[PDB]
Amino acid sequence: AWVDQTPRTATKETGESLTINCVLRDASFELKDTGWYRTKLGSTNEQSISIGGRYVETVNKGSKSFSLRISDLRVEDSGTYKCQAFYVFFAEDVGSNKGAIIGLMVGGVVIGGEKGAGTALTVKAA
Repeated sequence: AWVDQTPRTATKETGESLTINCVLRDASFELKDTGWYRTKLGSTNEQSISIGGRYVETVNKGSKSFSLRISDLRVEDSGTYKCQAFYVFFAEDVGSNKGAIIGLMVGGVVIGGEKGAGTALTVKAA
């Protein structure tokens, strides 16, 4: 499995919008949930993005794809954005274990996460 995140880089004018697309590729498991994150330019810590307002998400579990559209971009939006696909697998299913471990549910079910490679956004001054 891997998550294919596009575009890898983007430059936008202030006021415009950005769509980022992610698809969970080569995965035997289903897309159970999604997450979005960003790291502001000149910062090192990644914060989560709450869906709503300027951030609208579209999820198609059938094709294991998901997208985020960020509207009304400003300079302070510049930074790196990442998506994460969440899923489940059994403790001994080694084929499914290469993602991060998010939790462990009793009954031997592990919660896994695969992140996209990132989108580096530059939004230009007005």
